[PDB]
Amino acid sequence: FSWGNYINSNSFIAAPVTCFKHAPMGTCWGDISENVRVEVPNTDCSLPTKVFWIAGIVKLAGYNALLRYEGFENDSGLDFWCNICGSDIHPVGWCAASGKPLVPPRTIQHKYTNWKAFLVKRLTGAKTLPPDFSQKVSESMQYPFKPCMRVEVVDKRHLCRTRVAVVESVIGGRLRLVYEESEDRTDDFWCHMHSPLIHHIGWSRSIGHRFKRSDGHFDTPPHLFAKVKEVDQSGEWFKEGMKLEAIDPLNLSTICVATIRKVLADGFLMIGIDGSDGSDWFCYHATSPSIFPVGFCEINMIELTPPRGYTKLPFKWFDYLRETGSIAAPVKLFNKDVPNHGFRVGMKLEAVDLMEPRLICVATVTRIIHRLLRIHFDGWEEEYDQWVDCESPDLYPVGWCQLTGYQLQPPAKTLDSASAQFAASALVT
Ligand code: NA
Repeated sequence: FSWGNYINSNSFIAAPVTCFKHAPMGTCWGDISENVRVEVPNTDCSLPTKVFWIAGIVKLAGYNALLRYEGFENDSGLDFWCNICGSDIHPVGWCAASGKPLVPPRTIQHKYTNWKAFLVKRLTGAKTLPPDFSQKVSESMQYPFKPCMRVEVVDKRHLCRTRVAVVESVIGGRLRLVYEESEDRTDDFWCHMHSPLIHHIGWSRSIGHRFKRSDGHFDTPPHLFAKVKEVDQSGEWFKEGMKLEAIDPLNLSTICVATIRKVLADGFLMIGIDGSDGSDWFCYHATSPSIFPVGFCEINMIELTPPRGYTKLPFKWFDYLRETGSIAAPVKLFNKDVPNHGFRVGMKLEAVDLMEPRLICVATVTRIIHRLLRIHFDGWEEEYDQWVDCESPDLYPVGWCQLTGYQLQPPAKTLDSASAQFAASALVT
């Protein structure tokens, strides 16, 4: 499987890197656009040694760039895909700086006679990578989470409690965790290091969350954990028994009828899916975009999943509130920003399968409802589509798996004339 070929064959569009709050280089992507010029190996050569040429970005698909050698003009016949963050991608001037040769592609070697004048007139006023781009890329893939670090995380077999887990490995900022005293040896849980699921040692005791009573393993420094958003300070709050709609943490395809079962400290809530010990309950922060007011699904034309075993169907909230003698959580408690992240229906990305989070897959955004993206797994049925927040750390740009070395599941300031002249000095015909 090749993202470039899939995108070129189908005329697909990819979500830009800047759409992704948590993506490597998200906040250094201003320099990257169509017509940026780079120095890259010239594969259109039969020379003993590796040589380079200039190429321009024809198309960007996340981290992946479709490049055209300079001097091909409109001739797309040798257009090639690369990861723009790859180590063979250099700013213009890198050859002259490094004593490497710029050699015309063989295909166009007689198309121009004065190669130095050609390069000067093409490179003068061009956009290239910043000189530290390479270093920003290397820094974007140093993660402060390390093997042997301990965290608190939900027990996937008993959502109502946490237990301690250890980092086994870190790939692209994703943690492979094993539970301490696990039922098996290894590989129990995958999440992003900025997942809201993981907490400092002491978190559960501190907020009132149930926990399983408890090499070289050490407590993750508390400062490494994602900040929790502050709640509305008015003095009106969630109460036990209030009704709402929530994403089922065991079925990310469904939004369900739900109940506030316990108010914890620091804005955390134990929530139950109605009709399904207290063993079932799962913790959402009050600022979670995975919870919604009564009537959210109906107003936004989303299927609501009714309580397991409830027989007055199709489900009507007015009747269920009266039958159960309960009230809706006030709509004001769920007000939040909808960032302008620039996702559009049809855009391609790499998505975590949240029902099997080890898998990162070829995926499409197929619906947008404020913050909420409907994520489709290309080649699978729509029934397996998942509800995912637009700022989720489980969504990646096209090319993220290639950048970080994670396995991808396939579908089922311009240069001045002195800079141009400097760059062109590396020319060997
Ligand atoms: Na395992």
